[PDB]
Amino acid sequence: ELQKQITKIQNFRVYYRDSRDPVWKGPAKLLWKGEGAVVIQDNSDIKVVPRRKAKIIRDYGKQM
Amino acid sequence: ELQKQITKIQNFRVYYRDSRDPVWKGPAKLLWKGEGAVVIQDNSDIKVVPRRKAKIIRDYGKQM
Amino acid sequence: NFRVYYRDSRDPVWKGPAKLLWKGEGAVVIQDNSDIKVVPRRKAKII
Amino acid sequence: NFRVYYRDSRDPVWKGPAKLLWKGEGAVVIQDNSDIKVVPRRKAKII
Amino acid sequence: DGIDKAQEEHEKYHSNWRAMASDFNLPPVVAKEIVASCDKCQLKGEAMHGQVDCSPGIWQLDCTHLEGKVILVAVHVASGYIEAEVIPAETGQETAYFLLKLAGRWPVKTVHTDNGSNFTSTTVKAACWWAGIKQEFGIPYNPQSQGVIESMNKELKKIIGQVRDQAEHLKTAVQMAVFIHNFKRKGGIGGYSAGERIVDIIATDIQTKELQKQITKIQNFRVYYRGPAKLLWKGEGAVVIQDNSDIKVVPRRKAKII
Amino acid sequence: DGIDKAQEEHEKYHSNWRAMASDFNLPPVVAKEIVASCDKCQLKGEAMHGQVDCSPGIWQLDCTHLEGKVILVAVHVASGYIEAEVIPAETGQETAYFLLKLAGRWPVKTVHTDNGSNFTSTTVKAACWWAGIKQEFGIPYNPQSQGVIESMNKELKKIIGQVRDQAEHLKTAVQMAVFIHNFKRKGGIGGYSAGERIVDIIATDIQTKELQKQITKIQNFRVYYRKGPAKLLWKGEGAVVIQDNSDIKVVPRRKAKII
Amino acid sequence: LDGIDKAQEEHEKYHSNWRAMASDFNLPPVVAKEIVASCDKCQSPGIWQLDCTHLEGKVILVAVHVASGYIEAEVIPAETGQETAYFLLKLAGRWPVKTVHTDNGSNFTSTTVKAACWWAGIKQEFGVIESMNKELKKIIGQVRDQAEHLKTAVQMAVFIHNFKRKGGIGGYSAGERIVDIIATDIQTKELQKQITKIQNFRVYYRWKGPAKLLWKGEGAVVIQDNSDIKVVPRRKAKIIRD
Amino acid sequence: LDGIDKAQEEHEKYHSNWRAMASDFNLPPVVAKEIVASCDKCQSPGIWQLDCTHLEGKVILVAVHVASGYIEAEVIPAETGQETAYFLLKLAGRWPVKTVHTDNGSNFTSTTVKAACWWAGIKQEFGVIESMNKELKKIIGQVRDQAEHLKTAVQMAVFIHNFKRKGGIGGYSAGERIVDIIATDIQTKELQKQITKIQNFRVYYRWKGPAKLLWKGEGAVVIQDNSDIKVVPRRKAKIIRD
DNA sequence: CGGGAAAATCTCTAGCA
DNA sequence: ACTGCTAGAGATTTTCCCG
DNA sequence: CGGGAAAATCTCTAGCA
DNA sequence: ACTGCTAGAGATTTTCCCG
Ligand SMILES: C[C@@H]1CCO[C@H]2Cn3cc(C(=O)NCc4ccc(F)cc4F)c(=O)c(O)c3C(=O)N12
Ligand SMILES: C[C@@H]1CCO[C@H]2Cn3cc(C(=O)NCc4ccc(F)cc4F)c(=O)c(O)c3C(=O)N12
Ligand SMILES: [Mg+2]
Ligand SMILES: [Mg+2]
Ligand SMILES: [Mg+2]
Ligand SMILES: [Mg+2]
Ligand SMILES: [Zn+2]
Ligand SMILES: [Zn+2]
Repeated sequence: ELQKQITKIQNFRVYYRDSRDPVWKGPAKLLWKGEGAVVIQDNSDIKVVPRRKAKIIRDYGKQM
Repeated sequence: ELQKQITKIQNFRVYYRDSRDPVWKGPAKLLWKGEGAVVIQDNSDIKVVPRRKAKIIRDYGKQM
Repeated sequence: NFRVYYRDSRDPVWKGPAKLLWKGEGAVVIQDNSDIKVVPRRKAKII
Repeated sequence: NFRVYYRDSRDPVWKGPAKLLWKGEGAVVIQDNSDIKVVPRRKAKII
Repeated sequence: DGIDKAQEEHEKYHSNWRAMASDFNLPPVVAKEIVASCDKCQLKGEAMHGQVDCSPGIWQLDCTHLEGKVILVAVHVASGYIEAEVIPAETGQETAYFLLKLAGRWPVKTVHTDNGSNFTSTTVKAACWWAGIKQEFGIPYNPQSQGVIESMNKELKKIIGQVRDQAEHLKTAVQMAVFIHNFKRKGGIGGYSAGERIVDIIATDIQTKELQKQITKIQNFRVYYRGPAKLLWKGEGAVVIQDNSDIKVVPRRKAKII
Repeated sequence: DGIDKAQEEHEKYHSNWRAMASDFNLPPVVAKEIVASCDKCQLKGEAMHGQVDCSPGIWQLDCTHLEGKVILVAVHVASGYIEAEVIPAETGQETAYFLLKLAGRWPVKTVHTDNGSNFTSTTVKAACWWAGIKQEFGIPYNPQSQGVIESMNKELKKIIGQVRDQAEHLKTAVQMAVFIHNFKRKGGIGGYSAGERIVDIIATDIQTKELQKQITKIQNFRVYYRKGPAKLLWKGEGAVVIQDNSDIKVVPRRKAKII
Repeated sequence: LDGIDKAQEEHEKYHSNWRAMASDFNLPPVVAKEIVASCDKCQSPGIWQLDCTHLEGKVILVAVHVASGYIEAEVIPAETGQETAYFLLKLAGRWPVKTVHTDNGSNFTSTTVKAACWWAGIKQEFGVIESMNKELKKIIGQVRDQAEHLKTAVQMAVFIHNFKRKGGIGGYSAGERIVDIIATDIQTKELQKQITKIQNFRVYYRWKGPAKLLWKGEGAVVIQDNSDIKVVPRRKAKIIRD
Repeated sequence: LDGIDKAQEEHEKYHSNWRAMASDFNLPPVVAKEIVASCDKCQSPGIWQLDCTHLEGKVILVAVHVASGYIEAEVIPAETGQETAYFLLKLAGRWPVKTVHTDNGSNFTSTTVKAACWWAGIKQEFGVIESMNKELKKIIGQVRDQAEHLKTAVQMAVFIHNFKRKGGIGGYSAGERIVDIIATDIQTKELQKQITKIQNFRVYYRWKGPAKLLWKGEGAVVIQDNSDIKVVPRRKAKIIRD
């Protein structure tokens, strides 16, 4: 039930940024998408990124 | 003879740069001044800097 | 409070001081002469 | 030789190809249609 | 002792704290305190750059002018996908029509534009209202707020120069440039072209929303850390807790689930 | 195989190497080879910044315009020391006069100015010739070549705005601003003000010149590296500096014999 | 890896497509694709249809995405080749159009439209269309009262149809369906590109003759050898360009 | 360090100034300065003199740096307070002027020049001037045929006098002399600043009462106690503010 | 385990009214 | 209460393919 | 040996026609 | 064959002064 859906939602790549850093960071794996805050894990670093600073994709060049 | 003159020529601070680095580097101690090339020692690294990329000063604030 | 000195728009001369109503990331809302303005933080200094 | 494509001055459209007569640090001296010009390396691409 | 002399020096020369301290042997804190009291010495703002919004549903609109013709351009911030069209006159009606065409083809939730007259026209306001779009305006004469669309105004323009000899009219060249940019230039975050990137962005948004909805529907846990809060994710010893519109990451310690 | 199809694709669309490679499965080397053959695709230049000359004898001159009045400014690149003056009409004669005043007060060995008409005036050429100055001109419409002086303009202008209310004439306020910049603003490489920095630069130049002259007169050594009788310049601390055929090279004590 | 024999058994008993097998069995897409292709027994998204509907004496060029019912309508002054060519250019720029279906009208056959299709890389060929067009007409009639002109009404109708008319298996509007279809097409294209990139490699396992290399992972390599799909440790497999 | 006793011996036998002792004995400048100050028995660059010389009915305002003979001359249209004030402002901006010696002319005493001196931080006051001015006049006459005006000839003469007339102990032109003098003044000012900022600290050694602190190094600290200079390790030295 | 050359990443700049 | 960014050009660093 | 707060260094940006 | 730079504003890191 929840297992495969969780795996799929965590299969999405996320690119994020911080208030001062102007360059988009690597593709952190998605963990949760909120209304305005998305929780991600960038190499075992569980962070909360504002939705406006997050690009969530499902990169197919990597999925294939 | 040569001892004091060498000692007091090596007392001049030099600020330098390289072809791509746009920031002036720390005060490398002067070692020799040429027509267009000045030889310096920036923490035991003996380098040759073009004269046009070199600012040789006697830092009186540091000298006192 | 705070003192904010700002350049509003296409106006090289700076203005102020003004009160700081609200501070954000990249822009600040100030009150200069009871006039509420929005200024990018690149065009403001807060003391 | 080399191919150099350059923007000479206040001229947004780029020109070339031209021959590279001399290359320096920050500027390059080129020959476009036998006309010798000097262009900063920010306004030139060499292939 | 030296404070009075330094004040009388600054009142005339407007010296920086460094010079005041060096000359009058003042502490740097006091020198900066004196300098910060001079209204004519505040001529620089904090050096930084904000970050424009990159939500999926945000489009940035702007007019550019090429060969005496107005080209209205919109860009998908989250993906760089651009639509463009030549409009005969920079008026409100044409902008509203362009925006309504855009809204009916892509899911536009909000538009961030400069303070141009056409973008402020009441016709455009009504068009946004009907289509359920939110209008956003950058700070006046602050083009950096539109840094995305403005950037495209260059990139698009650049492409127009490459393919302007393949078309008689400027509208045809503009459409060719839009096509090349959307489906013939690759790069960006995903190594995609702009069209592929926008397709991926929107599909990912819909998929993630639906999966999250189903997971919330089936999964439900109440957590006490350190009140009864909602659980969002747990793994590798960490747990995500939602409590009064607060998302917090807390370890298993001081985190219990009932 | 796909090279021809990608070539037609590019001829029509001017795609970047990335798109060509990702579409026609080309290797990036071939994609960039194709994209490098399209004269309409070379729309960008090298991303870098040169470095202006910072020799002690280099001065950078430029006209600025404030309150409808021409202010001619010169800056010592090596130290940031400025000399500015209001001139009525931006003409060759006034520029030559300003430059000749500058030369007679400081050791000006070269002037690097933009291609303005006044700086190119034959009167200025003659003034430079007589005073033994060498004229240098930046690339036309390349203000970055004059960055230093250009920067100073803004700085100078800024200071004027601070003090323009303490003087009625603009020449007065310009002099007030020059004074404040030269002897009331501290920073730079040595924590000095501009005037102190230029004093230090020039004094150090003279001192080092004389010391080197004396050492060369007294010290002389011929060095063999690996191969001729190069002239020693500095030795010790594991390295030796030798001049050979206008080549200053640093070689370790090993494979470096002195006689 | 792992569930490959299970994949073969499930495919034989159910003849499922590679997408479903890979998603369910966590396999890489390429191996699922080669598995499904092996079974002879077990063996479109970028095509639009254009039609000019005349309303109030004004031409409305309507392009329909067959796979989803996505509608793109533009009011055009005259039935000239230039206007249709411009519409096709806009459509190709905004969406990935590969083939267009037309009623062989005089304008659609014009040399201008021919050149526009040739440049944009589109191919012209001469039941969903009628339903979609009549639905668009119904919505236009519904919303005409709110529009001062006809182009505004057409755009409002297109917006309502694309993003406010939710229907289908999942109750998804036309926009959701089209984005899903184009995303699936992109996934297919990426898989095919990867297959083409990898297919030109040979692998000697354990030495055994050349074999078809399919997937390369972290410490395992999945290859095809005479209809046999085998996972070999990275060592015992030597990779070659041929 | 360790040469302080040698410093005292040399100073008493020869009565040298702190510069020479510090340079020869490698001592820090501050310790040498306090040594020379201690000797009661052993116990100016920023002053210019202005004069208006008239030639061809045109005023040439000449400022002379007494310490080196450096000349700065400007042709002024009229002997008005405004022109003299502007000349003084230019001089103060370009060079570090502290005091000006004048002949108490009508213009030199104008309220305008008074304000210019007040703002620029210069104090007015009323054997080398004559020689330097005569030399300037001789050079002007020498190079008056190369200029078609008088200001140009004045500038040419100033250049020749400042940088082409080499004379003195070391055969140094006026420019070298003035730059050396201002550099020495800067060294003195930095020394005085360090002394002022360090004199407010007290040192307890071995505990022995407060003593004057001279220098803090890397592992040693030089202090003054009852006219006796002592070098102490930092470990047995405690520094105190008041 | 050590290299080679290509690939990936990084740094930097024009220009958008 | 809002907010610089995009794409290309060399440099530099990994890193897979050869020992 | 461990911290605290100030000092020193670093990064970044406007503006120079 | 010539060449972006300067000075200020926060941020961050040492580092001397207290245990
Ligand atoms: C009358 C409207 C409404 C009020 O504002 C003006 C002025 N303006 C100015 C620029 C402009 O300065 N672009 C150059 C640029 C400079 C810096 C940067 F970061 C980005 C940039 F694009 C525009 O592009 C632009 O569209 C407008 C405009 O439309 N308006
Ligand atoms: C007619 C003369 C001779 C031919 O060139 C023109 C044009 N020009 C242009 C600028 C200028 O664009 N300054 C802004 C700026 C921009 C970028 C940068 F890096 C530095 C900068 F100063 C000048 O300052 C300037 O003096 C001149 C000038 O004098 N001329
Ligand atoms: Mg605009
Ligand atoms: Mg714009
Ligand atoms: Mg100029
Ligand atoms: Mg200029
Ligand atoms: Zn002030
Ligand atoms: Zn091309």
